[PDB]
Amino acid sequence: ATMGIWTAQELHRIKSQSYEEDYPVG
Amino acid sequence: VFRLGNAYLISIDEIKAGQATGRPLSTRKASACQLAHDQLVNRLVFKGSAPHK
Amino acid sequence: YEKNPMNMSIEIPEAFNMLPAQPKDLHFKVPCTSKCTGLTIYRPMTIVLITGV
Amino acid sequence: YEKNPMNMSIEIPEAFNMLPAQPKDLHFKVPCTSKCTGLTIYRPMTIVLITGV
Amino acid sequence: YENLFLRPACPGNISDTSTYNIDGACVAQGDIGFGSAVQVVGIVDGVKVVAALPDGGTPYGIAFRSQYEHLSGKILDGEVCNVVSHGRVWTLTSLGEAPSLFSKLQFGSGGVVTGGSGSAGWTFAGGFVKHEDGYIIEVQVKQNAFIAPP
Amino acid sequence: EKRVTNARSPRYGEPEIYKVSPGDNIQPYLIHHTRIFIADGERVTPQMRKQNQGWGASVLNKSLIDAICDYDYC
Amino acid sequence: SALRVFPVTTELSPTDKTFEYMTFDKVGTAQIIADYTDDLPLVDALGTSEFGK
Amino acid sequence: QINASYQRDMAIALPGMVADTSKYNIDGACVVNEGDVLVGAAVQVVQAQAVDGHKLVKALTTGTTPYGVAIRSHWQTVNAQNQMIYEDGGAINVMTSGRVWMLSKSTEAPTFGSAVKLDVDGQEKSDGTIETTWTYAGGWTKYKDIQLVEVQLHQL
Amino acid sequence: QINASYQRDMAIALPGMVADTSKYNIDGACVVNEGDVLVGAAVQVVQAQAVDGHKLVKALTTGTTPYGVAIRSHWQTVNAQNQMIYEDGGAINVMTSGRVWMLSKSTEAPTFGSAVKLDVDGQEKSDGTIETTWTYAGGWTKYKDIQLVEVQLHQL
Amino acid sequence: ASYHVGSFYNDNATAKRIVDVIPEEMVTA
Amino acid sequence: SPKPFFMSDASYHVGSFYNDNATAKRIVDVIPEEMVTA
Repeated sequence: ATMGIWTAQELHRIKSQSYEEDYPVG
Repeated sequence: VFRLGNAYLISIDEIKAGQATGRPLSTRKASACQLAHDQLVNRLVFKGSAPHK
Repeated sequence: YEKNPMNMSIEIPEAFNMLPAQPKDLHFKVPCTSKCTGLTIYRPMTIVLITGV
Repeated sequence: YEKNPMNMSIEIPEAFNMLPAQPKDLHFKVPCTSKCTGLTIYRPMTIVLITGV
Repeated sequence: YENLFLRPACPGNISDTSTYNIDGACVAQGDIGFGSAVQVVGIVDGVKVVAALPDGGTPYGIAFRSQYEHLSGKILDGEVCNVVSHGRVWTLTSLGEAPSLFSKLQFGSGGVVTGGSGSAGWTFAGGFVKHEDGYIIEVQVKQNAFIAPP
Repeated sequence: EKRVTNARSPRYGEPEIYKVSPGDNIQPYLIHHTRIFIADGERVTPQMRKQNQGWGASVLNKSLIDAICDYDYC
Repeated sequence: SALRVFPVTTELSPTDKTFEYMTFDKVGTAQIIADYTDDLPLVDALGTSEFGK
Repeated sequence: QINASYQRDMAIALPGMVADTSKYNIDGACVVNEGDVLVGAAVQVVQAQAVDGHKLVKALTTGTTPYGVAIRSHWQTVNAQNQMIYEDGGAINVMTSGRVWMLSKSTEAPTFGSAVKLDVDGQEKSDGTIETTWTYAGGWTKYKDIQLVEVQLHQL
Repeated sequence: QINASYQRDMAIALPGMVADTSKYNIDGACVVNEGDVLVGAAVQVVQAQAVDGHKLVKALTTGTTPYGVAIRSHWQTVNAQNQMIYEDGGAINVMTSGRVWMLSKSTEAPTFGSAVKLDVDGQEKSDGTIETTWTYAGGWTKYKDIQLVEVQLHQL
Repeated sequence: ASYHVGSFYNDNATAKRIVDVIPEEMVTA
Repeated sequence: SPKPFFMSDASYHVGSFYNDNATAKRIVDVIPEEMVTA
């Protein structure tokens, strides 16, 4: 175990917007 | 996300040397770097780069 | 295409900047750096390319 | 042994310190230094070492 | 864009301000004179133990002149020592005439320059002056030039 | 350390916070601008001022220095 | 007696499934040097983590 | 009912660490291609772009010519198999000159100043098949179940 | 009416220009009275002073060993064909180590890591008769009616 | 020689004096 | 020229001149100290 001091999570970004699929009723 | 960079050299002789009219050599060489960065960004957008995915 | 920040965008987290000169024997050296990401497409169904024109 | 600064001593002429950082192209170098002498025994025969214990 | 020259041409000192390297974590066995080649006999705790060049050794560097570390006039046994591993430096020699420019030097016993017809190693840099009814030459030391025989 | 270039405040272009690193095996720390004052020497040409990081020059310039120096030789 | 011979804590949300903690370590050394030296040794840092259920 | 004080010593090296501050040279204009690179192993150059200038590097394989050694960095490296590596399509920090701590596969101390022979995987071995021009600089230590060696590199 | 916006790219290099900042070594010398030396072409040494080591240099000729490559600097003049040159009497800056853009007159891009062969006039040729220690660096570009190639220079 | 007068000004203290004694005393008056 | 790494700043020259010589001492200190004691 010779890792670094920062995990991948601490340098990660989550965009605060999600995309939902669309389905017109008719 | 990626990082970009370049550099330029200059000598005290050319710094001290004066000219008739025009922007100084230091200012022109500084503008060259900005132009290179902007053109590289445009090239990355419009042409890509295979090794860098 | 449809110009909309929700469809596609370019991110520039860091702007162009210059570092202090690092002297050598009789000359200097000035580096410049910046950051970018390239073009990212969130919804690839809102762009159409007509080729062969 | 007898604890007495007139019998044995350790000298620290210069304590630990950090020199100013020397910059390079995009990184820095920070050197450190200090001084020491070791153990000196002015008056022997005041210390007994029992070996083979 | 040029390299400045250095002022005093004494043996054991550096002659230019080009790229150089000084290995200052060393100790001496025996006595060493400024401007002589040295060899590495062993390593203890990250420290290199150096001695004057014998017959059959591979030179590692050249002793360097300092006015605080060596108050006697030469380097003494059990003293911390400066050694130049890369750069241009003035060396003691037994030669009589200057060799061809950029030739390959050869070291006799005691770390003195006596040959100019070597196969590989350090090279002559073009400086040749006179010291004490003897001469001083200018050598260009490179880091991996001489490789220890298996 | 920290430089402000905001257009609203005329205080742009000057460092807002400073690295101070005295030494004596204690941690270098940060000082806000409003508490400290910086003292400069003699004025120099602005192109030299930028390469000297907004800091003046020593009064002992080389003309004075070697004027002193040759006296001893005299 | 398991809940009384060992400590019990409450730093865990009921809806969590896993947890993680981190450890750190360092390396380095020092050397005896002369005045005109260029081969100062270096140091570094470390890190490691683990999980639970 | 008497007090006691204990002593412990730090380790000296770590895979991929620069040994000291000698005259060194780091190339950061390279990109990893076709796989991943382990920190502390030699790399080879496939091709260099004629106009762009970025070099393409990958892991050492038999019949190739070594170019440099990837070094440690807490920001550019990626954590995997309980160690730091360089992923595909990412900037890499190759070392072209200086003293570096490399992984080794041997069992005995080497001779100062001798030539370095590598294995087909880019890891040091006393009887490897790939011969180089780099040298051993004297350092020889061992981390926890990891053997390292201190190697001096010059330009190819 | 349709608005328009155009685009244009800059050149990569100039003859004799330093490529990057990777551990270079430039020294000053004096040009011998016989012949001019083109910036970006190899030079030879005819006599070095014994007191300090100042050198006199002139253009390369057959059956001689090169020393370095002339680079762009403050002191440099223009010839009849608008070629940038170093005059017979004056100072010259010569690079002995590092990457530099140097004149070429071949037709095909060279391969990375191979040796560089020069011609009698001191310019690159894929099949020249002069053997040198310098190495190709991979850069290959074309200024207006000018060919350039990037060379790694090792100290002699 | 020294056609860029800035170098002359920042090199020789005499020219420094001639150029800066008048205006600065002028304003401090 | 090579210098000791711990003392390799501008203080190695101007500091030495201020410390050793006395005329430089005067030229530096005569104005500020009387300046403020006024």
